[PDB]
Amino acid sequence: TWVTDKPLTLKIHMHFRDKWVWDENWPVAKESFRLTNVKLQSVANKAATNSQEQFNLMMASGDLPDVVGGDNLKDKFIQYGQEGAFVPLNKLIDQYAPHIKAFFKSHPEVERAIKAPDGNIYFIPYVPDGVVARGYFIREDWLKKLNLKPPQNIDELYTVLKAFKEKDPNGNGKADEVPFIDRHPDEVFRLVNFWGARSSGSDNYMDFYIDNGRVKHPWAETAFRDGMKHVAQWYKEGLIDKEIFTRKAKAREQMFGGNLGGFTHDWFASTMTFNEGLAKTVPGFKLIPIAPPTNSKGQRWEEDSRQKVRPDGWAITVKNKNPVETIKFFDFYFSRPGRDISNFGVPGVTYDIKNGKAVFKDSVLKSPQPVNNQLYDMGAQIPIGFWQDYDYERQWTTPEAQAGIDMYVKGKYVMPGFEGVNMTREERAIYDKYWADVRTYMYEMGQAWVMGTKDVDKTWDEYQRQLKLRGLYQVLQMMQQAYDRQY
Ligand SMILES: O=C(O)[C@H]1O[C@@H](O[C@H]2[C@H](O)[C@H](O)[C@H](O[C@H]3[C@H](O)[C@H](O)[C@H](O[C@H]4[C@H](O)[C@H](O)[C@H](O[C@H]5[C@H](O)[C@H](O)[C@H](O)O[C@@H]5C(=O)O)O[C@@H]4C(=O)O)O[C@@H]3C(=O)O)O[C@@H]2C(=O)O)[C@@H](O)[C@@H](O)[C@@H]1O
Ligand SMILES: [Ca+2]
Ligand SMILES: [Ca+2]
Ligand SMILES: [Ca+2]
Repeated sequence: TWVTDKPLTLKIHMHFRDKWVWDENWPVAKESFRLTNVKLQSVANKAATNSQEQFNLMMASGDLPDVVGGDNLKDKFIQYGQEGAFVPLNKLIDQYAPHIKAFFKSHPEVERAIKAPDGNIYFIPYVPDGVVARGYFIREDWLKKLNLKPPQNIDELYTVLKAFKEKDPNGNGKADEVPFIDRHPDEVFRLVNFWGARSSGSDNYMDFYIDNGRVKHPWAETAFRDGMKHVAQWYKEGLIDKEIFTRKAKAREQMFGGNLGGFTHDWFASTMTFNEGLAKTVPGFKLIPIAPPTNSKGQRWEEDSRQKVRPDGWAITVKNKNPVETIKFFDFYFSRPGRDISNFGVPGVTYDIKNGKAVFKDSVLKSPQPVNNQLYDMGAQIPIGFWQDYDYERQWTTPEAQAGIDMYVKGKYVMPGFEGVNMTREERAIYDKYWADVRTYMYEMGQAWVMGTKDVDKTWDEYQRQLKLRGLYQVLQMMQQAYDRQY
C-alpha cells in the first residue's frame, strides 16, 4: 500500500470536535505512515477549545499547511476552495485516486452533495455507514423502583421525568436526580419534537429542511417558538440538566456513572454499553431504548438519522508541493486496508483479519468505554476523509441495542434527512455572507430561551426582525431558488 518511494512528511491542520488534533504518533497514524509511507505532522493548537475558530484563525494568518481537516468544514472547503486556498481534486481523483473514483461511481449523490458551485471537488469527505443514529433511552431500573411504566406520550414523559426528579429513585434521600441529560447540548432544542416542532432537517444540528417543497429553517417557525415555551418550563422545573450547555462530552460518564440521570437522546451503540460498563459501580443500572413518546400532535418523531455523507473531511492546500502523492494518500482511506485501520485501529492491537475481514477482539469489546471512544484516542473513527464500515459498529452493538434499532426501523420513526441543495455561485455567496452569522445568533437566543434569560413569546417578534435584518430570509430565498431548479 505504499504511495511514495521516499517518506513524505506533510503539515496538517486538523482541529475537530473542540477537543482533538491530529497526532503523528497515534497508533493508527503510526500505522498509516507505515502502510502509506506518508507522515502527517500537526501544526494545530493542542490547547485550543474551538475547532471552527482554529480553522478561521489559520485562514487569517495566511500561513497554510499541506492538508486541512476536520468536522463541519464543508462550507469553508467550498468557499475558500473557490477562492483558491484549496485545490480542486477532480483531475487528481480521476487520474490517481481509483478507490475514490469507484466510490463516487457507485455513490453519485455523495459526489454531488460535496461539490462546489464551480463543479469542483475541494475535499474528501467522511462517509458514515449505518441507517439510524440517535434514539431515546430511559432508566428502566428507576421505572421499576418507582412502579412506573415507560412513557407512551409527552404527557406520560412529563409525569415520568417529574417522578425521577421528586421521588428519589436512587434512594439516598437527596433530590439529586437529573431527569434529562445529554452529552450534546443541542439535544435540548430537539426536545421541541415532543410538541410537534422540528429542530433540524438532519443529523446536523440547526439544519434546514424541506416542508412540502418549501425550504424552511426550523428555528424560524412559530412551531419552534411554541415548543421552546415548554422546553423552557422543563428547564425551570429542573427536569433538564442545569449544566446542559456546559457539561458536554462526558455527560454520560458523569450523570449515568454518578447515578443522577434518568433519560437521554443519544446513539444506540455507545449509550447501551453503559449497562455493562456501570454494572458494578451502579448495581442494577439498566437503560432501555423506547419508542419516541407520542408528541402533542399525535405522532412519534425520530428526527435524527445517519447521514449519507458528513460535512467533514480533509483538503489539499495550494501550498502542498506534493498533490499527487497526497491524493494517493487520500485514496488509501477508501481502499480496504485504509478502511481497516481508519475503522478498526491497528492489527494485532485492536483487531485481526479473520476470514477476510477485520475482527476486534475482547479487551476492546468489554471495556466500560464505548469502542469508538477507544478508537478516537488512537486515531481511528476520526473525521478525515475515510469510508466508515458499519461492520465495525455491529461488532459492539449489544442485542438490547439491536432490538432498539429494529424497533425504530420497523416503527418508521426516523424522519428522512435533508440532502442539501446545489446553489449557483451567486446563491451560495449570499449563503456564505449570512448563514454562519444567523446560525450563531440563533443559538445564543435559544440558549437564552431554554435557560430563562429571555422569554420566547416576549422576544419572538424582535427575534424575527433580527432574522430578517441579518439575512435569514434572503438565504432561504436563495436555497428555495436552487431547490426549484431541482423541483
Ligand atoms: O456513539 C455511537 O454509538 C456512534 O457514534 C458515532 O459517532 C458520532 C458521535 O456519537 C457524535 O454524534 C459525534 O458528534 C460530533 C459531530 O459530528 C460534530 O463534529 C459536532 O460538532 C460540534 C462542534 O464540536 C462544536 O461543539 C460546535 O459548537 C458550536 C455550537 O454548537 C454553536 O453552534 C455555536 O454557535 O458555535 C459553535 C462553534 O463551533 O463555533 O457544535 C458542533 C455542532 O453543532 O454539533 O461535534 C460532535 C461531538 O461529539 O463533538 O459525531 C460522531 C460521528 O461520527 O458522526 C459513530 O462513531 C458511530 O459509529 C457510533 O456507533
Ligand atoms: Ca446510510
Ligand atoms: Ca436521590
Ligand atoms: Ca455577514
